[PDB]
Amino acid sequence: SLVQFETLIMKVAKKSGMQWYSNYGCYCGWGGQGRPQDATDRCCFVHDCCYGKVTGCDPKMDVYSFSEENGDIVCGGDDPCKKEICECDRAAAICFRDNLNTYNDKKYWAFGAKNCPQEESEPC
Repeated sequence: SLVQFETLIMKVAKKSGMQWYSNYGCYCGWGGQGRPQDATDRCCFVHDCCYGKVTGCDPKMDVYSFSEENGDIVCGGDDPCKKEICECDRAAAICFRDNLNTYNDKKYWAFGAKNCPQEESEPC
């Protein structure tokens, strides 16, 4: 679920997804259009694409299970579809952590739609 995604971001990236990634660039936040603007933005683009490929369950409300072992986030459960949702969120959380070096809210927060033309929308 999205609440779990927020949890993973805070666990892995040690940041609040709501407060740092809810309206960044063209893709960080609900939906998206145009070109991913930077590393962080592409992380979001990929996450959106990942959710878009999940069939059989709901990435927004379904709850998945995970544990922490060998210093990582391990997605589990007996439901392959829910495990897939967890993998999407896990990958995005790590991506945000790994690209904190270039995170730039001053340039990319509330970027604007004109800067994210529908004609430049990169396909998954």
